[PDB]
Amino acid sequence: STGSATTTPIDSLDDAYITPVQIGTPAQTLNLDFDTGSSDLWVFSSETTASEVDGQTIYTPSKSTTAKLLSGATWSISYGDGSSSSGDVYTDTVSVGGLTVTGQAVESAKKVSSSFTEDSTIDGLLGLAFSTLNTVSPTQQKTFFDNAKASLDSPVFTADLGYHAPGTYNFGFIDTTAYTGSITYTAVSTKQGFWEWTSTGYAVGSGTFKSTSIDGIADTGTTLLYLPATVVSAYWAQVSGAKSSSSVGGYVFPCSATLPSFTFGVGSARIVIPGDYIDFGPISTGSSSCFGGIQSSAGIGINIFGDVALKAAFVVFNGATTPTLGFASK
Repeated sequence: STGSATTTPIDSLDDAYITPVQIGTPAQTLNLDFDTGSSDLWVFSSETTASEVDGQTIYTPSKSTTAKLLSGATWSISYGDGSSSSGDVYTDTVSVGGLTVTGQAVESAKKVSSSFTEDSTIDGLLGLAFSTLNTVSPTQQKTFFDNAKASLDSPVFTADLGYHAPGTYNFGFIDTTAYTGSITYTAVSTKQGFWEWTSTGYAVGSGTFKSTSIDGIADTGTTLLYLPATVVSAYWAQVSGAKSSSSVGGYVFPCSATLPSFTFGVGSARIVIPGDYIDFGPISTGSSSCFGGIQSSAGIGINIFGDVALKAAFVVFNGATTPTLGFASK
Protein backbone atom coordinates (compact mmCIF):
# COMPACT_ATOMS: atom_id res chain seq x y z
CA SER A 1 0.00 0.00 0.00
CA THR A 2 0.87 3.68 -0.18
CA GLY A 3 -0.49 6.99 1.02
CA SER A 4 -0.05 10.58 -0.15
CA ALA A 5 -1.29 13.70 1.61
CA THR A 6 -0.83 17.42 1.10
CA THR A 7 0.63 19.37 4.01
CA THR A 8 -0.21 23.11 4.27
CA PRO A 9 1.45 25.93 6.19
CA ILE A 10 -0.69 27.25 9.03
CA ASP A 11 0.26 30.84 8.32
CA SER A 12 2.24 33.11 5.99
CA LEU A 13 5.57 32.35 7.73
CA ASP A 14 5.44 28.56 7.64
CA ASP A 15 5.36 28.48 11.47
CA ALA A 16 4.07 24.89 11.15
CA TYR A 17 2.34 22.60 8.64
CA ILE A 18 -0.98 20.76 8.97
CA THR A 19 -2.02 17.59 7.20
CA PRO A 20 -5.55 16.19 7.14
CA VAL A 21 -6.06 12.83 8.88
CA GLN A 22 -9.20 10.69 8.94
CA ILE A 23 -9.99 9.16 12.35
CA GLY A 24 -12.75 6.70 13.12
CA THR A 25 -15.94 5.48 11.47
CA PRO A 26 -17.53 7.52 9.97
CA ALA A 27 -14.38 9.50 9.35
CA GLN A 28 -13.65 12.51 11.50
CA THR A 29 -11.09 14.71 9.72
CA LEU A 30 -8.62 16.54 11.90
CA ASN A 31 -5.68 18.66 10.80
CA LEU A 32 -2.58 17.33 12.51
CA ASP A 33 0.98 18.53 12.85
CA PHE A 34 3.18 15.73 11.46
CA ASP A 35 6.15 15.62 13.79
CA THR A 36 9.26 13.54 13.06
CA GLY A 37 10.57 14.73 16.45
CA SER A 38 7.96 12.91 18.60
CA SER A 39 6.05 9.66 18.66
CA ASP A 40 2.56 10.31 20.00
CA LEU A 41 -0.58 10.72 17.89
CA TRP A 42 -2.78 12.91 20.06
CA VAL A 43 -5.87 14.96 19.33
CA PHE A 44 -8.14 17.60 20.71
CA SER A 45 -11.26 15.70 21.67
CA SER A 46 -14.68 15.66 23.32
CA GLU A 47 -12.72 14.91 26.50
CA THR A 48 -10.54 18.04 26.38
CA THR A 49 -11.18 20.56 29.17
CA ALA A 50 -13.67 22.93 27.57
CA SER A 51 -11.81 26.12 28.60
CA GLU A 52 -8.75 24.77 26.77
CA VAL A 53 -10.50 24.36 23.41
CA ASP A 54 -10.66 27.46 21.15
CA GLY A 55 -11.54 26.79 17.52
CA GLN A 56 -9.92 23.37 17.07
CA THR A 57 -11.72 20.46 15.48
CA ILE A 58 -12.23 17.69 18.04
CA TYR A 59 -12.27 13.91 17.84
CA THR A 60 -15.34 12.40 19.51
CA PRO A 61 -14.69 8.69 20.12
CA SER A 62 -18.30 7.98 21.17
CA LYS A 63 -19.38 8.83 17.58
CA SER A 64 -16.92 6.35 16.08
CA THR A 65 -18.13 2.78 15.73
CA THR A 66 -14.55 1.47 15.50
CA ALA A 67 -13.22 3.36 18.56
CA LYS A 68 -12.24 1.17 21.50
CA LEU A 69 -11.02 2.43 24.87
CA LEU A 70 -7.46 1.28 25.58
CA SER A 71 -8.34 0.41 29.14
CA GLY A 72 -6.05 1.77 31.81
CA ALA A 73 -3.84 3.64 29.35
CA THR A 74 -2.73 7.22 29.93
CA TRP A 75 -0.27 9.52 28.20
CA SER A 76 1.54 12.71 29.05
CA ILE A 77 4.02 14.61 26.96
CA SER A 78 6.10 17.77 27.26
CA TYR A 79 7.79 19.29 24.23
CA GLY A 80 11.03 21.26 23.80
CA ASP A 81 9.14 24.55 23.61
CA GLY A 82 7.65 23.95 27.04
CA SER A 83 4.21 23.02 25.76
CA SER A 84 2.39 19.90 26.99
CA SER A 85 -0.70 17.72 26.83
CA SER A 86 -2.08 14.56 28.47
CA GLY A 87 -5.07 12.26 28.57
CA ASP A 88 -6.31 8.74 27.87
CA VAL A 89 -6.20 6.47 24.82
CA TYR A 90 -8.50 4.87 22.27
CA THR A 91 -7.64 2.60 19.39
CA ASP A 92 -9.33 3.50 16.13
CA THR A 93 -8.98 3.45 12.37
CA VAL A 94 -6.67 6.20 11.07
CA SER A 95 -6.16 7.07 7.41
CA VAL A 96 -3.61 9.42 5.85
CA GLY A 97 -3.88 10.19 2.17
CA GLY A 98 -5.45 6.86 1.26
CA LEU A 99 -3.35 4.74 3.65
CA THR A 100 -5.31 3.09 6.45
CA VAL A 101 -4.17 1.68 9.78
CA THR A 102 -6.65 -0.18 11.94
CA GLY A 103 -6.11 -0.29 15.71
CA GLN A 104 -4.00 2.88 15.80
CA ALA A 105 -3.51 4.36 19.26
CA VAL A 106 -5.29 7.72 19.22
CA GLU A 107 -4.33 9.66 22.33
CA SER A 108 -7.25 11.76 23.47
CA ALA A 109 -6.33 14.99 25.23
CA LYS A 110 -7.96 15.77 28.56
CA LYS A 111 -5.54 18.65 29.08
CA VAL A 112 -3.48 20.84 26.73
CA SER A 113 -1.23 23.79 27.57
CA SER A 114 -1.84 27.36 26.50
CA SER A 115 0.13 27.38 23.29
CA PHE A 116 -1.99 24.54 21.91
CA THR A 117 -5.28 26.22 22.91
CA GLU A 118 -4.06 29.45 21.35
CA ASP A 119 -3.37 27.85 17.98
CA SER A 120 -6.76 27.22 16.38
CA THR A 121 -5.25 25.67 13.26
CA ILE A 122 -3.63 22.58 14.83
CA ASP A 123 -6.03 19.85 16.02
CA GLY A 124 -3.28 17.57 17.33
CA LEU A 125 0.02 15.93 16.49
CA LEU A 126 0.97 12.81 14.56
CA GLY A 127 4.38 11.64 15.73
CA LEU A 128 6.82 10.06 13.26
CA ALA A 129 9.93 9.58 15.38
CA PHE A 130 10.71 6.12 16.72
CA SER A 131 8.09 4.35 18.82
CA THR A 132 10.53 4.09 21.72
CA LEU A 133 9.63 7.72 22.54
CA ASN A 134 5.89 7.06 22.77
CA THR A 135 4.54 8.14 26.17
CA VAL A 136 1.57 5.78 26.60
CA SER A 137 1.63 3.91 29.93
CA PRO A 138 1.64 1.07 30.91
CA THR A 139 1.92 -0.27 27.36
CA GLN A 140 3.91 1.87 24.91
CA GLN A 141 2.12 2.31 21.61
CA LYS A 142 3.40 2.37 18.03
CA THR A 143 3.43 5.32 15.65
CA PHE A 144 1.23 5.44 12.56
CA PHE A 145 4.30 4.72 10.40
CA ASP A 146 5.42 1.82 12.60
CA ASN A 147 1.94 0.27 12.33
CA ALA A 148 1.70 0.82 8.56
CA LYS A 149 5.28 -0.24 7.76
CA ALA A 150 4.87 -3.91 6.98
CA SER A 151 1.95 -3.14 4.66
CA LEU A 152 3.78 -0.44 2.71
CA ASP A 153 5.28 -1.16 -0.69
CA SER A 154 8.55 0.15 0.73
CA PRO A 155 9.15 0.87 4.46
CA VAL A 156 9.65 4.63 3.99
CA PHE A 157 7.93 7.96 4.19
CA THR A 158 9.01 11.22 2.62
CA ALA A 159 8.67 14.87 3.61
CA ASP A 160 8.49 17.47 0.86
CA LEU A 161 7.73 20.74 2.67
CA GLY A 162 6.99 23.88 0.75
CA TYR A 163 8.36 27.39 1.18
CA HIS A 164 5.33 29.58 1.72
CA ALA A 165 3.36 26.90 -0.10
CA PRO A 166 1.87 23.45 0.39
CA GLY A 167 3.91 20.29 0.17
CA THR A 168 3.55 16.55 0.46
CA TYR A 169 3.96 13.64 2.86
CA ASN A 170 4.18 10.29 1.08
CA PHE A 171 4.12 6.85 2.66
CA GLY A 172 5.46 3.72 1.07
CA PHE A 173 7.07 5.11 -2.05
CA ILE A 174 9.59 7.61 -3.38
CA ASP A 175 8.20 10.06 -5.96
CA THR A 176 11.10 10.36 -8.40
CA THR A 177 9.47 13.43 -10.04
CA ALA A 178 9.65 15.40 -6.80
CA TYR A 179 13.38 16.11 -6.64
CA THR A 180 16.34 17.00 -8.84
CA GLY A 181 19.58 15.05 -9.07
CA SER A 182 20.13 12.10 -6.76
CA ILE A 183 19.14 11.26 -3.20
CA THR A 184 22.11 11.10 -0.86
CA TYR A 185 21.57 8.72 2.03
CA THR A 186 23.24 9.12 5.40
CA ALA A 187 23.39 7.06 8.60
CA VAL A 188 20.87 7.38 11.42
CA SER A 189 21.25 6.76 15.11
CA THR A 190 18.04 5.74 16.86
CA LYS A 191 19.64 5.75 20.33
CA GLN A 192 17.71 8.87 21.42
CA GLY A 193 14.56 7.86 19.51
CA PHE A 194 15.07 10.51 16.84
CA TRP A 195 15.98 10.60 13.16
CA GLU A 196 19.47 11.60 14.28
CA TRP A 197 22.25 12.03 11.71
CA THR A 198 25.55 13.86 11.18
CA SER A 199 25.84 16.68 8.69
CA THR A 200 29.27 17.02 7.09
CA GLY A 201 29.50 20.81 7.33
CA TYR A 202 28.21 24.15 6.17
CA ALA A 203 28.71 27.25 4.07
CA VAL A 204 27.36 30.80 4.43
CA GLY A 205 26.28 32.40 1.17
CA SER A 206 28.99 32.13 -1.48
CA GLY A 207 31.56 31.33 1.20
CA THR A 208 33.76 28.27 1.19
CA PHE A 209 32.46 25.07 2.70
CA LYS A 210 33.58 24.26 6.26
CA SER A 211 33.99 20.53 6.82
CA THR A 212 32.84 19.77 10.33
CA SER A 213 30.56 17.15 11.87
CA ILE A 214 27.21 18.44 13.09
CA ASP A 215 25.05 15.86 14.90
CA GLY A 216 21.35 16.75 14.78
CA ILE A 217 17.81 15.56 14.21
CA ALA A 218 15.51 15.82 11.21
CA ASP A 219 12.46 17.34 12.90
CA THR A 220 9.42 18.40 10.87
CA GLY A 221 7.80 19.54 14.12
CA THR A 222 10.33 22.30 14.79
CA THR A 223 10.01 25.49 12.76
CA LEU A 224 13.57 26.79 12.70
CA LEU A 225 17.11 25.57 12.20
CA TYR A 226 19.05 25.24 15.48
CA LEU A 227 22.80 24.82 15.18
CA PRO A 228 25.90 25.34 17.35
CA ALA A 229 26.57 28.89 18.45
CA THR A 230 29.78 29.03 16.42
CA VAL A 231 27.95 28.18 13.21
CA VAL A 232 25.09 30.53 13.91
CA SER A 233 27.46 33.40 14.74
CA ALA A 234 29.31 32.87 11.44
CA TYR A 235 26.00 33.07 9.59
CA TRP A 236 24.65 36.25 11.19
CA ALA A 237 28.01 38.02 10.96
CA GLN A 238 27.28 38.18 7.22
CA VAL A 239 24.03 40.08 7.77
CA SER A 240 24.37 43.82 8.16
CA GLY A 241 22.81 44.97 11.41
CA ALA A 242 22.04 41.51 12.77
CA LYS A 243 22.40 40.88 16.48
CA SER A 244 21.45 38.42 19.19
CA SER A 245 18.74 39.87 21.38
CA SER A 246 18.26 38.38 24.80
CA SER A 247 14.95 40.25 25.14
CA VAL A 248 13.70 38.65 21.91
CA GLY A 249 15.42 35.33 22.52
CA GLY A 250 17.64 35.07 19.51
CA TYR A 251 19.06 36.64 16.39
CA VAL A 252 17.12 39.46 14.77
CA PHE A 253 18.00 41.55 11.74
CA PRO A 254 16.70 44.60 9.89
CA CYS A 255 14.31 43.63 7.18
CA SER A 256 16.18 46.00 4.87
CA ALA A 257 19.10 43.53 5.02
CA THR A 258 19.70 40.84 2.40
CA LEU A 259 19.99 37.32 3.82
CA PRO A 260 22.68 35.00 2.50
CA SER A 261 21.86 31.40 1.77
CA PHE A 262 22.96 28.64 4.13
CA THR A 263 24.35 25.37 2.83
CA PHE A 264 24.53 22.16 4.84
CA GLY A 265 26.37 18.99 3.95
CA VAL A 266 24.87 15.56 3.48
CA GLY A 267 27.83 13.31 2.87
CA SER A 268 29.53 14.81 -0.17
CA ALA A 269 26.25 16.41 -1.29
CA ARG A 270 24.99 19.89 -0.44
CA ILE A 271 21.57 21.31 0.41
CA VAL A 272 21.17 25.03 -0.12
CA ILE A 273 18.69 26.97 2.02
CA PRO A 274 17.85 30.19 0.15
CA GLY A 275 18.18 33.36 2.16
CA ASP A 276 14.45 34.10 2.01
CA TYR A 277 13.72 30.87 3.92
CA ILE A 278 15.57 32.34 6.92
CA ASP A 279 13.23 35.38 7.26
CA PHE A 280 10.46 34.96 9.85
CA GLY A 281 9.19 38.50 9.74
CA PRO A 282 8.72 41.34 12.21
CA ILE A 283 9.16 40.48 15.88
CA SER A 284 5.95 42.45 16.49
CA THR A 285 3.49 44.10 14.10
CA GLY A 286 5.05 47.20 12.59
CA SER A 287 8.56 46.49 13.82
CA SER A 288 11.53 46.96 11.55
CA SER A 289 13.28 44.16 13.43
CA CYS A 290 12.87 40.71 11.85
CA PHE A 291 13.27 37.29 13.50
CA GLY A 292 15.93 34.99 12.11
CA GLY A 293 15.29 31.43 11.01
CA ILE A 294 18.70 30.15 12.08
CA GLN A 295 19.25 30.15 15.84
CA SER A 296 21.61 28.69 18.41
CA SER A 297 20.99 25.22 19.81
CA ALA A 298 23.10 26.02 22.88
CA GLY A 299 21.16 24.81 25.90
CA ILE A 300 18.77 22.63 23.85
CA GLY A 301 21.25 19.79 24.10
CA ILE A 302 20.82 18.76 20.47
CA ASN A 303 21.00 20.41 17.05
CA ILE A 304 17.69 20.51 15.16
CA PHE A 305 17.26 20.46 11.41
CA GLY A 306 13.77 21.91 11.54
CA ASP A 307 11.46 23.06 8.74
CA VAL A 308 13.81 25.87 7.62
CA ALA A 309 16.34 23.21 6.60
CA LEU A 310 14.00 20.40 5.60
CA LYS A 311 11.83 22.52 3.30
CA ALA A 312 14.94 23.11 1.16
CA ALA A 313 15.06 19.37 0.44
CA PHE A 314 13.21 16.24 -0.52
CA VAL A 315 13.69 14.12 2.57
CA VAL A 316 13.44 10.33 2.79
CA PHE A 317 12.79 8.76 6.18
CA ASN A 318 13.88 5.18 5.52
CA GLY A 319 12.50 2.77 8.10
CA ALA A 320 14.34 -0.28 6.85
CA THR A 321 15.79 -2.59 9.49
CA THR A 322 18.70 -0.21 9.66
CA PRO A 323 17.08 3.21 9.30
CA THR A 324 18.71 5.89 7.18
CA LEU A 325 17.89 9.40 5.96
CA GLY A 326 17.97 10.58 2.37
CA PHE A 327 18.25 14.16 1.14
CA ALA A 328 17.83 15.53 -2.37
CA SER A 329 17.69 19.04 -3.80
CA LYS A 330 14.43 20.01 -5.48
